[PDB]
Amino acid sequence: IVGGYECKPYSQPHQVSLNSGYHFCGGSLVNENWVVSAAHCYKSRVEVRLGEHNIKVTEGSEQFISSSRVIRHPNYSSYNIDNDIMLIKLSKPATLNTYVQPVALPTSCAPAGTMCTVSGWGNTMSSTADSNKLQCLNIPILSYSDCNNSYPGMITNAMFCAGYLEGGKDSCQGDSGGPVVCNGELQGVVSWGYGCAEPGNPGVYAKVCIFNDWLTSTMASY
Ligand SMILES: NCc1ccccc1
Ligand SMILES: [Ca+2]
Repeated sequence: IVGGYECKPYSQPHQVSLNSGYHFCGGSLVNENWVVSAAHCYKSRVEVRLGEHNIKVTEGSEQFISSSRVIRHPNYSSYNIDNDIMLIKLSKPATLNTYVQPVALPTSCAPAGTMCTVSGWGNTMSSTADSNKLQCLNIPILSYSDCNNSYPGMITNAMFCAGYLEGGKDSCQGDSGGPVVCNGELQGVVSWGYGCAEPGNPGVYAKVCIFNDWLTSTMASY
């Protein structure tokens, strides 16, 4: 996260760290057995770390659970990063408590201008911001028009832009797969962009609201 502030500890209880030796992507707990992340973060097996604030220090609130199934959206495309969403089933249910709580799936698509929170342990591009501690940032959803203007012909129905066209505040590598929460619901998954915090290049997020049927279906047949 670039240009944000350190999240208050456990203020984003749905935030998870996907670990394969080291943290490599974020994700969001949607229920006791399932985590939503970005399909480009795919690995056949991953360790989900919940209840984290500082990923390099034991705080006593962590729950480390290995995955049972990792399911990329059937139409994920590595050529253009389209339908960049994936589900991870936990091998054991997570224990919900003060440090671990799921985030609600969207009841509808958030309109342009809606203020959201994005968080993660990714590149901060700053000497003061310690990326080991969960970072937070408030970003507004941009209109499709603004999004297409920034990335002509690269925005599909499964993507939306959020952030500031003026730059300075944005998600970045390592935040990938993480949550974008607006009005208490998961509206986006950190997906891609050109650089981080560069003017004219806002972040691009997977549009969760159009995947509700795939998500709910998948979270019952598996
Ligand atoms: N600045 C958006 C972004 C997110 C994840 C990875 C690269 C870029
Ligand atoms: Ca920790």
